[PDB]
Amino acid sequence: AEITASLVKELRERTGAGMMDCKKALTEANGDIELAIENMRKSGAIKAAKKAGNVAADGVIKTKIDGNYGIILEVNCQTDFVAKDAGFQAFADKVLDAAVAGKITDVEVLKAQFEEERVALVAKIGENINIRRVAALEGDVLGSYQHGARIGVLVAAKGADEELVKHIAMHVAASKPEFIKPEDVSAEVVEKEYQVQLDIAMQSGKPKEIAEKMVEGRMKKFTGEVSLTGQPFVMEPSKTVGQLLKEHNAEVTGFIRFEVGEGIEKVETDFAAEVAAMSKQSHMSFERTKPHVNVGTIGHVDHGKTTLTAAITTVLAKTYGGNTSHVEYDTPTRHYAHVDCPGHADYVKNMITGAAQMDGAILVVAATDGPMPQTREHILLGRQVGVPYIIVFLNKCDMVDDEELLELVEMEVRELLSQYDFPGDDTPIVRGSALKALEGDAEWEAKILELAGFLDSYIPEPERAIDKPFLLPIEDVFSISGRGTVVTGRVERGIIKVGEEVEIVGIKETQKSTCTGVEMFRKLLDEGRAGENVGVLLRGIKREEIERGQVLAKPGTIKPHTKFESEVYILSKDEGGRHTPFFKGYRPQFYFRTTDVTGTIELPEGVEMVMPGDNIKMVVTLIHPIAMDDGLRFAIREGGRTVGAGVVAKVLSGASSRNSLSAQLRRAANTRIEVEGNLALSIANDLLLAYGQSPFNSEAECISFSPRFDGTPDDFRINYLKAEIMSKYDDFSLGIDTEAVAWEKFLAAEAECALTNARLYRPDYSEDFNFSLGESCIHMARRKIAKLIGDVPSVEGMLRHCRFSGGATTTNNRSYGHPSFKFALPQACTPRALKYVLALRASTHFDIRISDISPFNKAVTVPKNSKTDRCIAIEPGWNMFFQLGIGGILRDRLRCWGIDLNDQTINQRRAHEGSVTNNLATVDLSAASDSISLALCELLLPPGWFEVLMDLRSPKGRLPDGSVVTYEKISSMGNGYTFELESLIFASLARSVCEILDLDSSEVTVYGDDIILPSCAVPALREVFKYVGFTTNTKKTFSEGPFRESCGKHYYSGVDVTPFYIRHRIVSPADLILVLNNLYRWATIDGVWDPRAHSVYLKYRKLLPKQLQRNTIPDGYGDGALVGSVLINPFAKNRGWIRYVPVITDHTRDRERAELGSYLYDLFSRCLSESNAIDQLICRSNPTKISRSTGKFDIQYIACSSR
RNA sequence: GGGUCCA
RNA sequence: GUGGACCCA
Ligand SMILES: [Ca+2]
Ligand SMILES: [Ca+2]
Repeated sequence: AEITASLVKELRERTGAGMMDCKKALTEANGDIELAIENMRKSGAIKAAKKAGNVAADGVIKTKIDGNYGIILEVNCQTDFVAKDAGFQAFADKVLDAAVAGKITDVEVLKAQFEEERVALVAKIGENINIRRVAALEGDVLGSYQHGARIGVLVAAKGADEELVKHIAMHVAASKPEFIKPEDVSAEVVEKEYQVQLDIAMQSGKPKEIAEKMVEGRMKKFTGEVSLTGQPFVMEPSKTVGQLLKEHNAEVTGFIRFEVGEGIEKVETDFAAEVAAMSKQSHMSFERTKPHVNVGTIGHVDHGKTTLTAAITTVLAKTYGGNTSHVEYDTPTRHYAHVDCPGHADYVKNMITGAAQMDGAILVVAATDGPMPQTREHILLGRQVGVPYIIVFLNKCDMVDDEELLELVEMEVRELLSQYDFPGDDTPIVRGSALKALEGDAEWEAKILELAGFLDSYIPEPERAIDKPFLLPIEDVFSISGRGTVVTGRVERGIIKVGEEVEIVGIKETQKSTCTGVEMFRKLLDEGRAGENVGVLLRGIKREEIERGQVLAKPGTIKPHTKFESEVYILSKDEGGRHTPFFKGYRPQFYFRTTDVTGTIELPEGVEMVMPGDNIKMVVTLIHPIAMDDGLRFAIREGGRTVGAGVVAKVLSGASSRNSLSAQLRRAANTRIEVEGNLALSIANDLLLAYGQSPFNSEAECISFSPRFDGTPDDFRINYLKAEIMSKYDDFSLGIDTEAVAWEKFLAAEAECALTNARLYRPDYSEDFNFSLGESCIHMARRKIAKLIGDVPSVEGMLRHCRFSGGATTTNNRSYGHPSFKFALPQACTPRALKYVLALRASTHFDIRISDISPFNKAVTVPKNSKTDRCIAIEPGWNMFFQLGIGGILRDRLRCWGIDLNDQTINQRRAHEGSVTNNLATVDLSAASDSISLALCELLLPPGWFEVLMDLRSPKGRLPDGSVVTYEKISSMGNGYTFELESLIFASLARSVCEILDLDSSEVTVYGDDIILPSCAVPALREVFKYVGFTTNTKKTFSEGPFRESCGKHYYSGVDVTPFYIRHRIVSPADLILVLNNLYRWATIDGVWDPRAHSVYLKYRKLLPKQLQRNTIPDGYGDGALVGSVLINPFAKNRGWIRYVPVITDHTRDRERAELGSYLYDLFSRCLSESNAIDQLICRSNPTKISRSTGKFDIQYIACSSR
């Protein structure tokens, strides 16, 4: 100690200056009050001056209204908590009134008039707070809306009332328009932007006034959008602001909007990789049951809470044991996850979103400065969110030469807490240092441990899920013949023993029952423990008195509620939520555990618009009861999509349309478009004409046209469309053609596998002279395969990958194709495969019944081209259960050769690269699946594998033609693994071609028989393929064009030239709407038409029912409606702030489901899943329902979004 | 149930 | 109307 401390808190409470910054300045005035302060005044600017080194990208915005002179101010700081402070408001409420009266529209004027208080402030706070900008709006009737404090707008109108300026101020806050009229545009900005585009599209070789009308149309919609005028009114997006305005009378001279910290770089901040770099700079010189406790550090930005967080880890490592960005560490007794609370809003989001709640906070203030004036906003954050327990660490105590002075800081931080109803008298407060503790100084290393001591004692052990009252969200209800009623779900809390009493509460009059049983797919047990996906048996309750969403809990544990208060976070745009604010009416659906449910909300006191990105307390009244108590998380669901998330805060008490319009559309949908002859052919031909190309003159050409592989990308795109568009059309009369050609083709693939099964058995040329590229490739192939695949199929994979999913089996048919029909009806099963079925049966109590026991499968003919059908095979369904088994273990393995079979997307970018680069080729094989002979599979696969594969295979075929085949091919499509098997066989083969050439095997990528690989291999690969069976289609394999195709995408020199197809005769408005959308998609570039096609589109649009010509949807919403603008759509019944648009569905009649098969299918899936801002967790998978498709259409209303 | 998609 | 992807109702 040096100077008396008692009258230092006097020197301080008069300023707000830091303790030690206030004591060492009283140690140079001899104990002089009014002098010690003056040393500080003229020294506090040496502080605020070394503040330019702190980015100030947070802050607030303000607006004042003097009859009709208005001013908008944006002074920013660098933290959430400061901008919502007591004193920071005071400075900007002040500096906003120096703008009103003394009308200032220069920024430098007040940035100096105040330049004192600004520095006398930061000394008080400690964050770089500069006034950032100001400007005023000169106009007649002007209004100003402010959205919280984050954003403020300024509107100067003319002829509009008290509402009309608020409202168009509210749109401005939402839609941030750069200009006011579609004409307020730098002739240059739109002169460069027209000349930048007028080449772009001329590049592809579009003709002048085509690229021109196209360019122009774009920079029409461009300026339309950025300009207030041509922006859909946000409170009625049917009409623009242009129309909103004029329609009334008025006109706005102009507007202003600032948003806090706009265009402020703000270099990013991590945490884990942040601490690890404070740790490492000094980090050099069984019992899994332990509870998991989340904590968060929350203090002043530079009271070094990043330093205290490091020590907690280097010193808890140096002692005891060993979502995104969150350091964790261990105690002998507990396991801790440590978050940082660097923003108030930001944290609240992560509390609601669920992506990091808190079991105890820890407040980090430095004794050098004591509590910061904004420290109340920290304790406040905790109070609001309700972090139950707050511990305090006093940092940098070494740097204090009087202990009496610490007793004085504690006193402060101890009272501040209790002002916010935190136990501030009995609240643990440690004195220590973080820097020192890193330096290896145990005198201070102890205080870190001490802190850890308090996490282990003060913060209470969070009640293990297992220990709370029983509760299982009902997912689906079955009526099982002689097992009564049964529900399936994941028991979320507690435990249920057989025999116990349960309530089924939720949507109707909370009912009760008693538990008859508990069972999984394998084990049937007598208790369901938390976290387990089970099925619960009930008695004395028909399965029609239970719905999904309902729960099932220990009686009185939980109760059905309708009205509650909450806090929700609304998903921003860039997180795929709304992109349009809502207001008073909002009427979304609330997803609870397992089902949506509708409700109205009521914004709190004084809000009236909400945007994507805002947290918000709101009050929610549901359509009907859900079982709920405080803490229950529920997502906000806007027909299909999640737009918001939110948690129940307090459970309160308990308090458009068009039928003969859907009727009109329904009637039309079911109408039948009708014309003379080949409507499809006609569209194709008029299209060719509209692009300047000789139309087809006979149906014979449509499927016999050869494209030219040169020409600008535009002379080609059409040529290619011309060649491919009609190719797949099943309706061509002109053909001596049949599906007998499909069989003949089938019969050849066999003659093929014949030769190659013999060829591949006889590698004894004569002597040892000559060597075959073929022979060696299968030799290299073999080894790669075996090192990748393994000895033989694990069971770990085998069982976790076997499933039913599909359609027709040998004993089921398309109608009974759904997996639950494979569980209900006994399934055939080849002899060789019987053991696996038994093995399955041997590991489950449920009857696994095998019907027939034959080696036979059914070959059939699905329509395809108009020149050939497709041959397929329907496998014995118990075979197919396991074929999908291994097919999925293969798919999974195949990912280490970087082949990823659920993403033809990677196989189609390389499609496109190879098309500019000309180094990758794309290969096409003809009948692939039909050519993979047994000989080949054996030679390449482990014998281990080649057996399971032999087992699971169907070996003989039975045809429609009554007869029989013994398969030469190891397998054909239809089989549950034939597709990965080709992938594997093909990839391996190709990589071995690569290795033989010093080529990089990384360059082989494969999907089915869509092979991509370095262009120089192709001739080797070709020669290999010829040898081992496969027959390579030169016409469609491209190792040198400007053109490559792969996985449905086609490219010419980087330009997308993928066409569209008219497969069937066009006859429904449904059918035609389709073609018109494929035409639309193929000739639009961001809603802007190529003139030449827009013509042919427009023409044919007229063939549809009037109502249906104007009923339009956005893209990515299917083909139940013409894609166009959904704001022009006159049927777009907006309803509760969310646009519902009607679309044509395929009308279906509901059908009886197989309760047991549906129920096994249910349990077998929960099994399957166990042995194998992001918040989708709150969204399960659907109850099995069945429906026969009828030939009629229906109209379904669905939810859409403006863009 | 719908559409692309490799067979 | 088998088998796979993927967006969609
Ligand atoms: Ca092919
Ligand atoms: Ca291909």
